[PDB]
Amino acid sequence: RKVDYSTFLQEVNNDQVREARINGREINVTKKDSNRYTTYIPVQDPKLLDNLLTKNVKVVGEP
Amino acid sequence: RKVDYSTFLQEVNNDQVREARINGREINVTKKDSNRYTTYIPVQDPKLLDNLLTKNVKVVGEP
Amino acid sequence: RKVDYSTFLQEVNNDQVREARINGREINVTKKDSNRYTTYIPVQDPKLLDNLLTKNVKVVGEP
Amino acid sequence: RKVDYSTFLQEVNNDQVREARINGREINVTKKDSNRYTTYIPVQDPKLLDNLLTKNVKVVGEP
Amino acid sequence: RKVDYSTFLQEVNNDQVREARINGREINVTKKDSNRYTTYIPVQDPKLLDNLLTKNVKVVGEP
Amino acid sequence: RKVDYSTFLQEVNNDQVREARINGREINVTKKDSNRYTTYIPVQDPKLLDNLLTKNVKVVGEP
Amino acid sequence: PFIETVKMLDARIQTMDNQADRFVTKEKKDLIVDSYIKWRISDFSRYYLATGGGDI
Amino acid sequence: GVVTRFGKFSHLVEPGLNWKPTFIDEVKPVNVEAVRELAASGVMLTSDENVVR
Repeated sequence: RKVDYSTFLQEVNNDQVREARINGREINVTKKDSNRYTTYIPVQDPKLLDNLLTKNVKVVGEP
Repeated sequence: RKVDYSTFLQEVNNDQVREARINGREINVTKKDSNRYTTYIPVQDPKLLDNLLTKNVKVVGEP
Repeated sequence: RKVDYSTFLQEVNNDQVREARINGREINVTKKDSNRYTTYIPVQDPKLLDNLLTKNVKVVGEP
Repeated sequence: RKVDYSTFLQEVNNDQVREARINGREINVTKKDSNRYTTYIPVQDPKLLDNLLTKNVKVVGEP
Repeated sequence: RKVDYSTFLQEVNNDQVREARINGREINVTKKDSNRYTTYIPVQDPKLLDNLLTKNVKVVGEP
Repeated sequence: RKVDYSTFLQEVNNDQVREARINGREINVTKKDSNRYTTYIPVQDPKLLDNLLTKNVKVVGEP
Repeated sequence: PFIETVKMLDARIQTMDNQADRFVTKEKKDLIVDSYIKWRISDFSRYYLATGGGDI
Repeated sequence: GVVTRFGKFSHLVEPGLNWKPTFIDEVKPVNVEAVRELAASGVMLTSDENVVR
């Protein structure tokens, strides 16, 4: 499944995501209801990481 | 159709844009009236994504 | 022709440029009196795009 | 042993880290009780070093 | 002849440079007394370009 | 002989070195007591130049 | 083939969100309400014929 | 789609893959399924010599 970046940000702002695995542009989002999907970062967004950490969202990098 | 970046901006602030897809430097812009035109980014703009999000404009990433 | 970057800055402050076409490193400037010349950026300037926008100067990207 | 980014920042803010061996994205982290693990930087972070120096932890680089 | 960056910035604040030809990593500089030298950015500094623009110092890029 | 980046920061905070030869990531440092060593930057640090400039520490680049 | 096409109508209960609606009470105190509706297609033939085409 | 053979309005074309004589007839696509929205705002004069946005 693919979910749009703005929709993903609206979801995280509403406390719906639990963990996010970031692989470069690609992001594997897992919602709190055990639903997984994938999104892509359009352009370099400095506010993204701050928004993720602020909303108590697990963030995981990859090799 | 090719449309420059500035008028795309004051269309965004005048909320005539509905969905913008950014594969690379280019943006596939869709208007509220379902008319689509391509735009090219002159140089990376940190405020671009913030302006797009605040105006409640749908943003789509690309693989 | 070629024009200094500071010359372009003070030129756009006084509002007599009309069209600014950005091709990566190079800039092709169009004057209000149909005068065309070329400018180069010293180093990445975030304020450049904002300054060009606030003075109602057309900005055009290239593929 | 791999540890996520968010919990690593939580430990840094809670002061259970002594020195950080940063090698590119990888961060080899040693706790104040000499516990060793590895964390990954998902996306470029502009503030991690600010908190790291605020909490007075020995940060090192790698050739 | 190569001139130190700290001395360069202090001399710019002294308003004694007239032209600065910036070549990416490199800078070719002319003093007000027709003295030519060459200097180097240690790491990217937008405040450099800000200081040269506010001091009315000529800035030159090249293809 | 290699020195921690953090230790470099509290050392220069104490006004104890004079020269900083910046070669990309690595830096050649001489103290006020004519002691020379090398330090490595973990990641890009914008505050580095501001801190070095504020405390009258001379910086020199390399070709 | 190549002459006949098909339209899809889902029979599941479908939700619909109304957000930031403005309503004025009996005592002329305006207050914001956001609610939601859930509807199901009782009969598909009537739903297709009465509504414009077959679009939701 | 609206297909016209040398500008004579040949017919109406359903979505999918289709065939046409190249360099003879042209097809113009039009968005029909999508719903279009328009925003109209203004400072407007009322009956009692009043202006409202």
